[PDB]
Amino acid sequence: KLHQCGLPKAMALELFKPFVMKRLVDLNHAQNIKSAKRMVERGRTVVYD
Amino acid sequence: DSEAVVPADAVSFTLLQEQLHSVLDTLSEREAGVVSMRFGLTDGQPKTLDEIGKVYGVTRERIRQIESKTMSKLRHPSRSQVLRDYL
Amino acid sequence: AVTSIRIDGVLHEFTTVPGVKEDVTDLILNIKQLVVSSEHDEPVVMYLRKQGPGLVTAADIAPPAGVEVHNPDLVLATLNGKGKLEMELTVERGRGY
Amino acid sequence: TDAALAADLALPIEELELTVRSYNCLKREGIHSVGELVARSEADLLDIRNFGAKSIDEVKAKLAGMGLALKDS
Amino acid sequence: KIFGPTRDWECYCGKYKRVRFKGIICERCGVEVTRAKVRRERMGHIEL
Amino acid sequence: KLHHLVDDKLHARSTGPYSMITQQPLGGKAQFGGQRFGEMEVWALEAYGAAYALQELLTIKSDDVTGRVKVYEAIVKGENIPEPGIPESFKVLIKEMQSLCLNVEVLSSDGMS
Amino acid sequence: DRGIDLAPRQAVEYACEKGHRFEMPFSVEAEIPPEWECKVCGAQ
Amino acid sequence: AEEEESGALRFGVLGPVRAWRDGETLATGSPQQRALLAALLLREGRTATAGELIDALWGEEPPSQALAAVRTYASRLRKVLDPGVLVSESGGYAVRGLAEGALDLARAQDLASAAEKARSAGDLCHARDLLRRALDLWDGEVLAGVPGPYAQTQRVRLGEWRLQLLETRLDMDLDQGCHAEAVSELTALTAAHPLRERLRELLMLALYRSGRQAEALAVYADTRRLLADELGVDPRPGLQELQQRILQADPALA
Amino acid sequence: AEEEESGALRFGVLGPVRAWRDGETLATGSPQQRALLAALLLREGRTATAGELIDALWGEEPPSQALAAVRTYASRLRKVLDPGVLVSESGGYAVRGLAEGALDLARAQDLASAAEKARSAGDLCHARDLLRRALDLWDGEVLAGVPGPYAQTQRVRLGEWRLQLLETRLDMDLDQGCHAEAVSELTALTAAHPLRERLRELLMLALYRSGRQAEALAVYADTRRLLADELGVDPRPGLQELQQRILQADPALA
Amino acid sequence: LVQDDVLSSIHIEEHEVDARDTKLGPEEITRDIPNVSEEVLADLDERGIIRIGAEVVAGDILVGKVTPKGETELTPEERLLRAIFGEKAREVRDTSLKVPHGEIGKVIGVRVFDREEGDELPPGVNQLVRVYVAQKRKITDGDKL
Ligand SMILES: [Zn+2]
Repeated sequence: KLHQCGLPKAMALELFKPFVMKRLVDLNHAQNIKSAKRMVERGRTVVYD
Repeated sequence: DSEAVVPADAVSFTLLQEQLHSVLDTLSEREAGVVSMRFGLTDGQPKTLDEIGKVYGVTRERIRQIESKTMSKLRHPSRSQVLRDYL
Repeated sequence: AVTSIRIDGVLHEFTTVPGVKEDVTDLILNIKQLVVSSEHDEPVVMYLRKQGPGLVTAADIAPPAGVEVHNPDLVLATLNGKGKLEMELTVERGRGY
Repeated sequence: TDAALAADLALPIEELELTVRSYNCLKREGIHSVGELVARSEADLLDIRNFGAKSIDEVKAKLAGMGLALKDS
Repeated sequence: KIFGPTRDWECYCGKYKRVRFKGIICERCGVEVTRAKVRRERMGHIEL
Repeated sequence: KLHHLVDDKLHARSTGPYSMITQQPLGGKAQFGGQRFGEMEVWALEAYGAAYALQELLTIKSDDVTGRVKVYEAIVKGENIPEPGIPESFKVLIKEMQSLCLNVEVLSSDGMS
Repeated sequence: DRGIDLAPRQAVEYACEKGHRFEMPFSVEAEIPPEWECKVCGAQ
Repeated sequence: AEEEESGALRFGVLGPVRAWRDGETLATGSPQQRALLAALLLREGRTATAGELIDALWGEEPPSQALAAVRTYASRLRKVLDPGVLVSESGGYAVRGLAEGALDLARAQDLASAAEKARSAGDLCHARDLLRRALDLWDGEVLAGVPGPYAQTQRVRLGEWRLQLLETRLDMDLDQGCHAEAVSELTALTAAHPLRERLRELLMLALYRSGRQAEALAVYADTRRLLADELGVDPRPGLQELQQRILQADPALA
Repeated sequence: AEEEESGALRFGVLGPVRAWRDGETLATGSPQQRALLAALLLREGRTATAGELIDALWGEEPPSQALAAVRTYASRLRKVLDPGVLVSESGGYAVRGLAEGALDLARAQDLASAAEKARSAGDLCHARDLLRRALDLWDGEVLAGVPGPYAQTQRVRLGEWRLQLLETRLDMDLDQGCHAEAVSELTALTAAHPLRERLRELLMLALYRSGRQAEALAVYADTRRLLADELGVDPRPGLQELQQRILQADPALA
Repeated sequence: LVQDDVLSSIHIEEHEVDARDTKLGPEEITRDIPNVSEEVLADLDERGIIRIGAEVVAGDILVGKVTPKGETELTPEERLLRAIFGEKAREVRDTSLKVPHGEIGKVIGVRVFDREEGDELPPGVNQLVRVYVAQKRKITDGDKL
């Protein structure tokens, strides 16, 4: 649409990294911030969801 | 530059500070108190077994045994995943 | 189709097998045109062993029971006097690419 | 009382506090919760090997202390 | 001594390594124990 | 097939290495550097009249030795973004003007600094 | 930095030959030096 | 008696803890210092610190003079034993200068290892003799009059080891055909220890091998009803396999 | 005794730290001197600075003029040891000139690596002998009677590493078929170690393959009760899984 | 043009690191990397080199280099944690050469230059390692033709 842009998975993951870490902690997919950072750097499918 | 503080490192340090107090409060009050009086934490200087045996008033063997028990309890894998990745 | 292979003495697809004029990537290209039929749902290991000079093709391969090659005239590689090729081609079943 | 029923269904068998015999007999079959044993009928636990009438009476008294009962009983 | 410590809360002679007794003047060398970023703000001068 | 491959052009950064002479991020793909927000970009944001986005792109997302860490903490902990401080490059400019024998002093409403 | 107590400080007064007087903060456990460099003119 | 070397100091911990010199016992004294001597002796020459000794001996709550009490017990042993045997190193107390075969536990372990080597080499009679000599070293109850929780743990460990040695000697005796004393020993231990199921399995093997069948099935039924009443599992696949081989009259076992 | 080379200097850190010159022991000295020797040794001859040595020995609160204390400790080491074995580099000390097998920690590392390699190769007797040699190295608790936070950290690390060594050793023992000794020594260890879950799982699998079941599930029930009392949580799912597969009488383990 | 391997190319990237002799000590190329799990260093050689033909992704360990030591100022919290878990006596630092972000390839070659051998090296360094990673890039979005 006119208000939409398509970002790649890696680029959007790198831009939104702290937001993804916070949401991973909130949705209890990671025990803490360090585990969320490790999951983000590894690049699993739950990180992309 | 290496002197620049990494935001991720500072966030991890603050989360460690918040998590260690919580896992100390998970233990009993007396065990958490003697651990916090034994290995730094609340007070910068770590008081030795002799230096805490006057304010609490037991033997060296009793305080050493309960310190070893607290170390073994904290070494159990149940209270490990909250602090293993903190290094 | 063939989904994975393993050449003896080769660790990755960027080396050259000692004694063939086509490198391993050209071998990947030649294997990728090999049309096969596999009755087994599980992957099947086919064996291709050639010693001495000659022209290794799809007719020289050993298809197990239930797996059949269909273009035996497809040339795979060439071998000089000191050439020796051993591949274990894994074949699987599916649709698309 | 719905939360009380959920709690009485949720706690493990270790809080049931009966002997090792019937506890082992029910844990062999795969029962690890009070609600799982409740959902089983009478013939379900009288088909258990090495489960005598004394075991049934002890279990019945145990759940009777907790205020709940068996299925079809 | 002039521009502040290059370390954090340390000083030149090696004494006063900890953080607790921050903001003191070392008697051996005169280095004030504070953060290293003080070197981004602290200047001196040359007499001609 | 040209050598403007997409695997080499793509680069992203949230927080990485920072420069030394001034505390802004450094540049480049291999060293995890940030994109440059030049003068014309700042003109475009003033033409929109978006003071807050411009301020956070100039003071929060670079050039602040304490704002960046506090903002990262606020994002990680979920709380609101703290107020921006003073960019470091302005302080470096003040220090370089002071060593050219210019008594450049900031003034508040009540007095000096 | 949250809960840290600074070592007790004493402000020791140094005066040079030129009349400049200044206070330097030292620790209580610290040994007070009789000699210092003047912040104003660099003299003894 | 053939190894009674002059001047050799020997120790006994497999029963009541004692010290012998030239065949004459030494005044061990108080049971508390006897427990300390046993704790030093049971580590097979490994050094023990004073604090771990206190924790092992007096449990969880020692009184206010634990260190001095341990020190004076060690001093009393120093007068009792040789000065060169009990030594102080790194704040702890250790037993050194121990000769080979003087300690009953070390001698029993060496004899058990030799018996295992002989069994691997096929020498059943030599292994039986060696481990019978090792089993003769047990002087009744392990650690008689020895207080402390570590004493209880060591009692359990050595009792289990002795029971397992009796178990393997029994199976070796069943394989050797000496079932006459084996039946009596197995009945006595099953009366003493109903809890062990491997021992009852060897008893069932002896019952089937010696030639009576119906009372062997009575023994199996007794084991089954005991298991059902106390614990309630089905019989284990090894026990069921032995029972069905016995019921089928397997000529390989006979 | 077969590796006793002439001129070889041997060091002992896995227990009480000691120095051995060609078979005769040397007076190591004060406990802080012993801890300094241990700190200089465990770095495998790497140069440790004097300030770091102070931090290792004493921690956070050192006395002001006590760098000369470390200086005189190093001088006393050079008195006891060779002039050239301890070298001064960049204001710190390093113990160099050490041949292979001189340090017991390096010997334990090599023995563990060889045992892992033989596990990868499937050799049971060779790795069993290697681990038997490895377990005959440390005597008692590691770093006995030495102070310092570095000493405490090394103590707890080497104790944990010894725990995993015992776990792997006795898992291999259950793989080869050593029931009795494994059951006895793991009963002793779990009496000593009440909350070690891996050793208790080893007890479960050992007793499941040894013919003993009642005390196994008794120990398991005690484990759950103590883990709920002291921690308030559930044990690891692997223990529950292996207990469940024990309950169904799976003949794969037997 | 993707399935028939028409528009695709092999891209080989070289990336190197050197173990030097700094003031504190000599940098070591070693397998025993601290503060890392065993599965991360699974594909390393005995001396700490990724094997030839080992598929590697972003963030993976290529060659294991550790710095000898750093000014140590442990916090009481980290000191207490260290007591629970235990740490390496050496206290070396993780500065091993990792894969850059967003890179996938197959290791096709490693070159090692040693000072102790006859190989000539720049002053200061003790050894040097170069690793080549080769990827067969197909044609994708954004590729300029
Ligand atoms: Zn100073």
